[PDB]
Amino acid sequence: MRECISIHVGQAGVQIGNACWELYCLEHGIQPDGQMPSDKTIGGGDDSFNTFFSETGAGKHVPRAVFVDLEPTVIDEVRTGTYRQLFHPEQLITGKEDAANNYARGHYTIGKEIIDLVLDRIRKLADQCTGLQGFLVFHSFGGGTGSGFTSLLMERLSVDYGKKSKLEFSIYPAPQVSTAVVEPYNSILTTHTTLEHSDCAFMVDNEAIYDICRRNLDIERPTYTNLNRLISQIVSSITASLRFDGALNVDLTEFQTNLVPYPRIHFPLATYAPVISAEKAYHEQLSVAEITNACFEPANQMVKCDPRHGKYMACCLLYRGDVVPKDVNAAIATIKTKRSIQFVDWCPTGFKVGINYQPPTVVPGGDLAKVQRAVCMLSNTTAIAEAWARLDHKFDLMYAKRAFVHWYVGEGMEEGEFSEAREDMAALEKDYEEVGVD
Amino acid sequence: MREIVHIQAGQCGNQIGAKFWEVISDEHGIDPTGSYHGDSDLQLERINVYYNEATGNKYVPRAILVDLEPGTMDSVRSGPFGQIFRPDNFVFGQSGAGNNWAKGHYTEGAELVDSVLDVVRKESESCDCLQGFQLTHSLGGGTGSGMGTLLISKIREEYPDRIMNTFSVMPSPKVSDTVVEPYNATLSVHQLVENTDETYCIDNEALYDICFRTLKLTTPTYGDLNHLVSATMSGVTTCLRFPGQLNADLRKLAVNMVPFPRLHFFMPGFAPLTSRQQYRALTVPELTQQMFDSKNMMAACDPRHGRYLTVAAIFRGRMSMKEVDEQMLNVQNKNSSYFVEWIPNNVKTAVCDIPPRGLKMSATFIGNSTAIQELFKRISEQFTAMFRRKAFLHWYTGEGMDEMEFTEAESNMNDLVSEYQQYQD
Amino acid sequence: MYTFVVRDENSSVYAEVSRLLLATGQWKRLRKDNPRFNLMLGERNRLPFGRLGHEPGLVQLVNYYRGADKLCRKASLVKLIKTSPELSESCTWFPESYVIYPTNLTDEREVFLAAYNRRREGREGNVWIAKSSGILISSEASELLDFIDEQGQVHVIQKYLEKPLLLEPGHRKFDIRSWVLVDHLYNIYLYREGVLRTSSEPYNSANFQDKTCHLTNHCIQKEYSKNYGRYEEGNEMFFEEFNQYLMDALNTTLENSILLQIKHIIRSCLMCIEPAISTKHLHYQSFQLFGFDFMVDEELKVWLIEVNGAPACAQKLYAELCQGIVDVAISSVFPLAPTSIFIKLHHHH
Amino acid sequence: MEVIELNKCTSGQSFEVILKPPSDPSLEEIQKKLEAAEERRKYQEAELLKHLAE
Ligand SMILES: Nc1nc2c(ncn2[C@@H]2O[C@H](COP(=O)(O)OP(=O)(O)OP(=O)(O)O)[C@@H](O)[C@H]2O)c(=O)[nH]1
Ligand SMILES: Nc1ncnc2c1ncn2[C@@H]1O[C@H](COP(=O)(O)OP(=O)(O)CP(=O)(O)O)[C@@H](O)[C@H]1O
Ligand SMILES: Nc1nc2c(ncn2[C@@H]2O[C@H](COP(=O)(O)OP(=O)(O)O)[C@@H](O)[C@H]2O)c(=O)[nH]1
Ligand SMILES: [Ca+2]
Ligand SMILES: [Ca+2]
Ligand SMILES: [Ca+2]
Ligand SMILES: [Mg+2]
Ligand SMILES: [Mg+2]
Ligand SMILES: [Mg+2]
Repeated sequence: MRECISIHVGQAGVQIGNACWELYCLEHGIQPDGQMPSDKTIGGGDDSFNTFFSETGAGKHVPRAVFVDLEPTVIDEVRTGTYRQLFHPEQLITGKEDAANNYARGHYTIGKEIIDLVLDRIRKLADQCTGLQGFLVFHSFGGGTGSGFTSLLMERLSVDYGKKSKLEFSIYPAPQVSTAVVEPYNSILTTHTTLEHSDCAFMVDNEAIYDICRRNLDIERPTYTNLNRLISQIVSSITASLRFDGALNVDLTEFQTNLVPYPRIHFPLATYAPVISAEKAYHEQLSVAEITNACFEPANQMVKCDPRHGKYMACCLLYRGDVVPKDVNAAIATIKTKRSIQFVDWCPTGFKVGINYQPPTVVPGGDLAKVQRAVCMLSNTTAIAEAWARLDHKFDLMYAKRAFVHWYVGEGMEEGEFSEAREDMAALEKDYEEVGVD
Repeated sequence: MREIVHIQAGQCGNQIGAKFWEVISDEHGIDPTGSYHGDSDLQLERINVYYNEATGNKYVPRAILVDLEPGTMDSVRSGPFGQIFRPDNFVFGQSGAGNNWAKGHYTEGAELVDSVLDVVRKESESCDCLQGFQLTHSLGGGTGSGMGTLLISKIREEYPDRIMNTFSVMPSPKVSDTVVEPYNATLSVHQLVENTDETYCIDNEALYDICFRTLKLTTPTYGDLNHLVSATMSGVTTCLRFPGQLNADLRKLAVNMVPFPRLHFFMPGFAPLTSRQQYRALTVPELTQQMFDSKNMMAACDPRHGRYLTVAAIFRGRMSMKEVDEQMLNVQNKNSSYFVEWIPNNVKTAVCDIPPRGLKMSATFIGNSTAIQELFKRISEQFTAMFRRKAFLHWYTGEGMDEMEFTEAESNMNDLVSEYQQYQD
Repeated sequence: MYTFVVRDENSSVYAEVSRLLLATGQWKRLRKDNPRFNLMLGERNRLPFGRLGHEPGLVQLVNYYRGADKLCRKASLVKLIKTSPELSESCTWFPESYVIYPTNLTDEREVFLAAYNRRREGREGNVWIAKSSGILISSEASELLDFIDEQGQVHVIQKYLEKPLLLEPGHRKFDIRSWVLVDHLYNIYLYREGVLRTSSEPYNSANFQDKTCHLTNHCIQKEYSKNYGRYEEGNEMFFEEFNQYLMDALNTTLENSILLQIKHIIRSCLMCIEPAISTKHLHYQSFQLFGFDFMVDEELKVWLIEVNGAPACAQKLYAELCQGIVDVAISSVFPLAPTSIFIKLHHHH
Repeated sequence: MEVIELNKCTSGQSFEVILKPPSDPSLEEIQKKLEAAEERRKYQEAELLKHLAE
């Protein structure tokens, strides 16, 4: 058994972290007070769920997590919320004033003054691990903390934990749920300085999550609670292999081995189905073929883009519920004959399939309906580069006029860091085009 | 705990500030004696932003009242909510400022400024995490204009990394007290350009035309004008005083509204504005149409003559948040020629469930438009009409100023006008 | 009020569509770089499809199908026909074609020479034509290949219809242009009006060097031909005249002898790529006007020559067709406050 | 259409299907960047104070 430490940075990371650990507890039978009746080994054990939970002598199962925010109001919800008893105070770190949506403020001005404290709290979790695999880092692209402090933390984690993997869950900025105009700057600043330190990053576009909540869940104006409960289902599906007995994606290294043949191109596209409204009278349960076929529909991708016009480098299918290998292959064959699935020539045309018999857990009173089977497809498509292009374009529009640049320079960042970060993205877009286009 | 320190200076500044605390004290359920008596926990969630909590559950505004003569602040102390203000926070002299920027900035104001900063420092030392300052004042007088900008200069010196916001009443010859108002306004604008993060430009002629043409007030008074400013100040500060999915923070608003450090002068607006046909309900489309109508804006600048760098809108009341997004996107998608295309998604909207007193719903408008250059053009033209004949300068040279300081303020504001012009093309 | 942007100033077609849109008073044009648009009249090459459908509260529509180049590219078309089981390699309405890469750069050089040697030995007509995206007609394989090696781009060699249908009087070659509109719902609409781009020179089978009677392009006939505009104005015959000719001479109608095959070919090509380019479940919507070029042999068999993804229109049909584009392609998605001019080719989606 | 590496357990199973075969900055350096930016902040604030002193 090898432990995984989760790090939640900024409001987006913390609130999403809130929804995941809430879901993890329901999935492992852990109550809000940390007790786990099914766990027969009191105060210890090397079970699969122990990769994410430690145990005290009193039988409490404590998440291996750290929450970091430069302002306390978001993490205060955790301290007095339903699961206030799960974590102890050392795990919840809050500053006095935030980065004001300013990458430079979170990375330099404020980050420099709190980074050593954060590493000390993480080092304490590390000291409880007999064989740490690495870290899962949750954060937004747009926030000043989520962007600026995260990139600083990632640099130090590479120094303090060289041989450890680091995966990301990153919230890509969407104007429908943002009052921030400088998020393109922050997104590209944090992507440039984090690129060499993240082994694999799962981007979620708020625009995509937003429209799934309106389309599938019939929510007219979704909230962060709606969005986060849906995001935590996708996250749970991705991390399930680390928390349950299995043989696919058993450790963080396997994510890179199976999804990232080229280091810089480490942003797999996530697709999830089915998302059914709980308020529905009663839905017809979808088959393996139907939910697998849904994995190639743009309407349920975590990032809106067209995989038909890119190339695949890898592809994992993560099933949960009543699914047998026979039916999966029957659906794959039916989909190869209907879909435009183009793999790069230097990669095998295949699918790694994982099946967990336990169907997805749904939060009581939540928006999602209980389904008999669900799948999450992780595919490394060059088509996800559309999101880099959209974002790089918005960057160029503002930077051509130096709009808002003074806010970053005023915090000690040099203007040359902008173009330096932008030129790296231009090279990232070039790498995708060399792999996908002919 | 993101506390704000409020300062009001001079006649206009204290009378507008007084009404401001009157309005928001009502919204938060604070009575004239500082005792809470509302019925919603929302009223107290962000109450410490503007109020200090004394013994016995007494809430005292975090406000500092400043003037160079006693008359106006005696009125406040005797006004409706006069007792609510901390007695120590009344700082005033006896000489007056004679509507003279030099007296407020260099001579009379200079003798009093240190003791004002002592109260400011005292209020800051009791803030868990000071967010920044806000100042209410006019630019056409002597105390609010000359000493007000003097206070801003010394506050930025002692708190260089805190946010400084002003509500600045711009003089107009139609609603004028003295002929030297263009002199005092030109001198102040340069201070504000250097030392404020946000300045809400309130033009007295716009306030007047609204009371006369729209509210159908036959003979408007300063009181009537100040009612518009109170309501507008309450609207723009709704972000900070009540909770909502948006995490409004003084520095965050500034970061997303000010693309260039000198272009931080905003056009505020309010809707509805109804004469006394006042009970009619206002649909979201109407609320949105009016909020973007120039007649609802208080800088007396035609936005169709310029382009919006950024726009912030606050909707108050129980309404269809979905329908809000539709109408806002409709306003942008029907007139996108008035928004710069090099700042993507530069129109942001915030909603608040608690409506103002006596209204089912309202909308407050905050525009950073290049059309504001028209306001600085008017002042510059009035300045030069007198300065070319050196008219009325002796009032200022008598207080130690030289003509060169006028020529430099003149050039400073013509540069500001030029800066707005390059971003309008 | 609907909004659109023009990013292809050279398009005669959508220059008129934009003219009509503004004439309605309900459409407003924006700068070519303004993102808040309903309709994009996009550029030909490198159209940024990835930036479409990401504007909150804007239904966005574009006049090009991402991925339709597979059908409108010489080499791509051949690969599509030979590799797609819908069309198969035995496709009977497309001339035997091969993809040939110049030797200075898969490649079907050896496959072509095999079929070539088969025709040479069997006394059969062995005349091929070489073209790309500069044409050479020859009956010797040595000239066709050497001609492509002297260039630096991909080429295609296909059987030259040595037995074309010749209009009389004149004994002259020709081709048929069919405009087809595909809307956001992937309905296939065939404009009722076609045009024959005829050669004003008598077809000469013993001299492929003078390519004036072999190439029916409107620019070649108007520049290198000496009988331009003799039999019909601008070497452009319309369906009314051509139909009357097929009856006087061949005792048959244009619908029966030719139009059935044309509609069948249009359907086959467009239904083939529908799964790859359909925008049915896409965050934005597409439509596109296509220019199909057909050849007719003396047996009244129709052959597909190529498909143009940015075609121009005959001067006499601009108003009617451009108005039809606004009715079925733009107003269907953005309605305004007949007897259709198209022929809906029903099919199974 | 081949299935390989079939692994089964009580809580699920996993396999692989093949449809077709193929054809950092040191700790010292990070402190320099942080201290360099803090120094540029100190210089910009000193010029502001110097300006205010004039
Ligand atoms: N999906 C999702 N997105 C969020 C959530 N909270 C914030 N965001 C997104 O994150 C971006 C804003 O960044 P934040 O994470 O709130 O800022 P921060 O990391 O706390 O950094 P600061 O500037 O210091 O506040 C916007 O694009 C929001 O839409 C959340 O709970 N769920
Ligand atoms: N296989 C073939 N057999 C007989 N004629 C052919 C032929 N291929 C091309 N042609 C002749 O060439 C002309 C069309 O050439 P092609 O369409 O390949 O070039 P092009 O694409 O530049 C013209 P456009 O795109 O404007 O229709 C026709 O008039 C036809 O007579
Ligand atoms: N809106 C408004 N404007 C005022 C008020 N009092 C004065 N003014 C304007 O402010 C300017 C005079 O400044 P004033 O505040 O009286 O001078 P001060 O006391 O020395 O700061 C003139 O342009 C007046 O029109 C007021 O109560 N409301
Ligand atoms: Ca145990
Ligand atoms: Ca590393
Ligand atoms: Ca004195
Ligand atoms: Mg935050
Ligand atoms: Mg006065
Ligand atoms: Mg062509």
